[PDB]
Order: sequence, then C-alpha cells, then structure tokens
Amino acid sequence: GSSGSSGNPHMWWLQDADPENNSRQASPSQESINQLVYMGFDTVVAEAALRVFGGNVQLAAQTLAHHGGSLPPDLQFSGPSSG
Repeated sequence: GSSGSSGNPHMWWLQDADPENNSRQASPSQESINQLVYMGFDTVVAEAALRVFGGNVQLAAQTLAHHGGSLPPDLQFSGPSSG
C-alpha cells in the first residue's frame, strides 16, 4: 500500500443525504467506510476491504472483525499478502 496519515480532505461535510446509493457493483460509500473505521479499521483498510468483498460493509467486517484489522493474507491465491 502507501503511507496513510492525513492527506486528502474528508470533504462532503454534510448536505445531500443520498446522492447515488443503488444496489449495483461499484466503489464503496464514505459512510460504509466511516462505519468501518468505527469498528476499528483504518479507513484505507475499510476502503480496501469493501473493495475486496466487492463493497459489503458486513462481508468486510465479518472478516475485518474475525481477523481484527489486517485483512486476509491468504484471501487471494495470487495477490497482495504480507507473508
């Protein structure tokens, strides 16, 4: 990955409740990511997680929790892995 510690602005303070939230494969949603960070997962991990599991806050947590921040190092046969 890449160092993550203060850089991009959170942006989108308030306003606009639901801009575009449909049940279709696509990038994650701030909230979905924010809701993740809450559980105890670096945003990056949250965003990366959602991406891993397509974009399921649960699927992510289900793992992020089970594992406990770190993601599955053996989730993808050939891909990213600390090892």
